[PDB]
Amino acid sequence: TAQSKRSLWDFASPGYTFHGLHRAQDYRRELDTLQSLLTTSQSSELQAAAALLKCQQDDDRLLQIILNLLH
Amino acid sequence: NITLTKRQQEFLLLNGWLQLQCGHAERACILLDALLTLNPEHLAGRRCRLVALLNNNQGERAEKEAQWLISHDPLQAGNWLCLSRAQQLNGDLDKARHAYQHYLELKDHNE
Repeated sequence: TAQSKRSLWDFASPGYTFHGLHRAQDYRRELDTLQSLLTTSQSSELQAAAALLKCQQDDDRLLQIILNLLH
Repeated sequence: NITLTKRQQEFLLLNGWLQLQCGHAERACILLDALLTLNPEHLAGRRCRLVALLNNNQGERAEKEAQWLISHDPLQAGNWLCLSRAQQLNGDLDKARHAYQHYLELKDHNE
């Protein structure tokens, strides 16, 4: 049922999102801190999460260069 | 030993939830698995991953997660809807109907 699926998505929703007066600075700060924190772990699952965060942190830096070239 | 601050827990939860909306079920599960490895009692993260498990096609895992949530709050209707959906994905239709009846008995019919 579509209604049950919507009720499921409503149940999964945390009901809020990123907040604060400087969520742009706070996101890059927590991202950089968390990726170095989880890298020190021995669990493969935590290492996978750290590697995923590092990838997007640097894949975006590649896209920023493209945007500058494209103005 | 690693301990997550509240902001770091929030970071993983919200990035996982937003990636799940972006159709990146893999990214969501990796992030939410990491959160729930370090904070196993993070209820909102458990709910988000359970629905993500239902979308990465991991029904047997989803059933155990729903049973985990039910034992923490047996009166929360949404836990029983999650159990019903995992069980019908796993082919146990008759059990999925009993779980759905529990969902109806507990849900807020005003929502």
